Amino acid sequence: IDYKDIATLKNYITESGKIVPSRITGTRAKYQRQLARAIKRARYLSLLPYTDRH
Amino acid sequence: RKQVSDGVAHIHASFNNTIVTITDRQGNALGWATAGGSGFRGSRKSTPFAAQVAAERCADAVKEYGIKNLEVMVKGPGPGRESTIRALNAAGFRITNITDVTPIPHXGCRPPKKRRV
Amino acid sequence: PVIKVRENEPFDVALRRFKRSCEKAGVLAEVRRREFYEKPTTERKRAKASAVKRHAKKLARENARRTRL
Amino acid sequence: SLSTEATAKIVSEFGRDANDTGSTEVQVALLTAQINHLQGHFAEHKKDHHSRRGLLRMVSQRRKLLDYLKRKDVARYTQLIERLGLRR
RNA sequence: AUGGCUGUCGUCAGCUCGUGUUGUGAAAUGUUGGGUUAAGUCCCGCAACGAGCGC
RNA sequence: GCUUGAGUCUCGUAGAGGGGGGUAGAAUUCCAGGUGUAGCGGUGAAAUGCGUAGAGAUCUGGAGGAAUACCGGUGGCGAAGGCGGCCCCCUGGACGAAGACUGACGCUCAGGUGCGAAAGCGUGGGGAGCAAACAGGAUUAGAUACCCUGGUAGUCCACGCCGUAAACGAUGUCGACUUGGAGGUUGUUGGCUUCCGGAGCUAACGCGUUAAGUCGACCGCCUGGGGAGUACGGCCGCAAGGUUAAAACUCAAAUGAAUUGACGGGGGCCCG
Ligand SMILES: CN[C@H]1C[C@@H](N)[C@H](O)[C@@H](O[C@@H]2O[C@H](CO)[C@H](O)[C@@H]3O[C@]4(O[C@H]23)O[C@H]([C@@H](N)CO)[C@H](O)[C@H](O)[C@H]4O)[C@@H]1O
Ligand SMILES: CN[C@H]1C[C@@H](N)[C@H](O)[C@@H](O[C@@H]2O[C@H](CO)[C@H](O)[C@@H]3O[C@]4(O[C@H]23)O[C@H]([C@@H](N)CO)[C@H](O)[C@H](O)[C@H]4O)[C@@H]1O
Ligand SMILES: [K+]
Ligand SMILES: [K+]
Ligand SMILES: [K+]
Ligand SMILES: [K+]
Ligand SMILES: [K+]
Ligand SMILES: [K+]
Ligand SMILES: [K+]
Ligand SMILES: [K+]
Ligand SMILES: [Mg+2]
Ligand SMILES: [Mg+2]
Ligand SMILES: [Mg+2]
Ligand SMILES: [Mg+2]
Ligand SMILES: [Mg+2]
Ligand SMILES: [Mg+2]
Ligand SMILES: [Mg+2]
Ligand SMILES: [Mg+2]
Ligand SMILES: [Mg+2]
Ligand SMILES: [Mg+2]
Ligand SMILES: [Mg+2]
Ligand SMILES: [Mg+2]
Ligand SMILES: [Mg+2]
Ligand SMILES: [Mg+2]
Ligand SMILES: [Mg+2]
Ligand SMILES: [Mg+2]
Ligand SMILES: [Mg+2]
Ligand SMILES: [Mg+2]
Repeated sequence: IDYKDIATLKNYITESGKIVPSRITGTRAKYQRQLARAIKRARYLSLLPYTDRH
Repeated sequence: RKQVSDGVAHIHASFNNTIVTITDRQGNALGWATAGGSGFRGSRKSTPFAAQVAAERCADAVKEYGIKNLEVMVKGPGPGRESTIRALNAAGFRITNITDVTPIPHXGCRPPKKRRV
Repeated sequence: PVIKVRENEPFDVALRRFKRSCEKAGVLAEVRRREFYEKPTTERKRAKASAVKRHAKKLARENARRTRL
Repeated sequence: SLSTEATAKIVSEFGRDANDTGSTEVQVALLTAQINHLQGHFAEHKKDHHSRRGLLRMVSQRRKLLDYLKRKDVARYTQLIERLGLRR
């Protein structure tokens, strides 16, 4: 998925910043796990927010 | 005295009680009111209507200042969530902003045990 | 939930929009679940209960189509 | 686990060929190499019980292959335990 | 010990049986179900089909 | 001897598998203030408690511990116990593909050995939150409880000990065989997994190719309810206790599943 690919990863987070379920987006299980890792790495590097507050 | 044109209504809406504090944008309190100290105790205190009055009284606390427009910060699961905001809108404030700032641990600390009744 | 009220936006719209965004983020659900400690045994028990009923909804719902009353 | 090159050295030395990966010599030699390598790991990581179960399987497998080779070919057995420096 | 007579649940909508079928069996089904009625009232569906006492 | 069981090698795959070291964000608490003023907190209702010595609320900064929202799934991994933020280091197993290789090297396993939730124990640390004990407030005929306000062991870490749980699928391990249907997950037709169901089996409930069916190998265990998993002895343990394990005596039952009622401070739907 690439943690650096911010435009992609923003398709898979809500307005609050929370990771969107696979049930909602129709993502395959294998890619949901890879997506989850990418977002969490991006959140660490401060390329994405954890929360809409901060 | 110092006419603040823009402030923030902080609504602490717990299950038991509602606290409205108006601040400036930097978060220094101007005036507050609560459901508990507005002639409502117990069953009455934890209503939308008791939070309704607390909103009204907090407006008429901060009238020394001329707050044109209130940003609003809502915190907690109580029945003074919405009734406070409507009441402030019908005290002649321009609500520019509504925000939920209810704190959510990202796990955090172990909560108290479940009540058996 | 962090509404920014728009230019010439009416109040009820913004308020109902705050209501919808609050129900969306699942805030009041999360405050309620985090109010008291649920043991892992209890959590797994209710998670299995939700799984069982959901699947068991279908087996009865999808035997309702081809059944006359 | 034992690397491609480390593996391939042992297969060459104890085998009849580099394709003779199957022989009891090669199997026992490869087990001995990993058992000895892991003694470094379990010195540092004493509470790595899950990995240690894997080591004890290697030890057990080596014992079984040596007992087979003893009763099959006692000559080859003696050479093997001498080369690898094993008691039995 | 009883007959007869009477109260009560309550004029509440119940209570049963034959035959068939299901179950090793106690039993079940019918009498449940969808609608409807003051009503086990009626229609419709239905391994039940009929019947009696009630209504 | 042989290659079909079992294993080795080669390439790839998924994974909260394990051990070690870092680190991130959210939140709670505390401390320091800035603003501010009479309440806060709590319950069925209260009260104890906190608060004009300025609480609660709100803003800023700091400290510290513990746990990782969302992702998240009858999803995955592990022998079982169990394992969930992110990053690195060390490390175990599983699965698949297509060959090559060894040549029955196998299965099971009394005794033995190892691992083994939570609580508990020892020594040294740590201590936010939670909380046995304890204290106070209520409730009550009483209330050594449930409820409330607090709160110490403990929960966390290192090392050692303990060795037990409804440690459960209440279902030993290995292998073979025997109609189907709908899914999940993971490879290139295989592996793992969820639900339903056929024959068959079952006292019934149910189980049903992941068998509780049809067979074979080996182990463990049972022999009425109590007495009793107790006593005594042995072994183990720092202790708590664990483990092995009787007898007298006593009763004609105890028990499983299912059936019809009745009943529920169970649910639904109705009437007077
Ligand atoms: C996977 N890496 C782990 C490696 C261990 N050596 C750590 O002790 C562990 O860390 C601990 O995790 C637990 C959760 O299982 C708590 O979270 C502890 O609190 C922590 O981590 C502590 O303490 C740390 C400090 N001790 C500094 O390292 C940091 O403050 C962390 O942010 C904080 O979560 C790490 O996670
Ligand atoms: C005879 N050697 C094999 C023995 C098997 N028991 C291993 O599982 C296998 O290991 C695997 O190898 C493949 C290639 O054929 C990949 O490399 C896998 O990725 C690995 O090995 C995995 O996964 C490991 C993890 N399973 C943890 O040990 C570690 O991450 C290793 O660094 C990593 O190479 C070895 O190769
Ligand atoms: K039966
Ligand atoms: K009959
Ligand atoms: K951590
Ligand atoms: K591996
Ligand atoms: K043996
Ligand atoms: K404490
Ligand atoms: K056995
Ligand atoms: K007896
Ligand atoms: Mg409470
Ligand atoms: Mg018959
Ligand atoms: Mg009847
Ligand atoms: Mg009639
Ligand atoms: Mg009928
Ligand atoms: Mg690993
Ligand atoms: Mg413990
Ligand atoms: Mg201790
Ligand atoms: Mg407490
Ligand atoms: Mg308490
Ligand atoms: Mg450690
Ligand atoms: Mg036991
Ligand atoms: Mg368990
Ligand atoms: Mg279980
Ligand atoms: Mg058992
Ligand atoms: Mg079945
Ligand atoms: Mg004993
Ligand atoms: Mg003893």
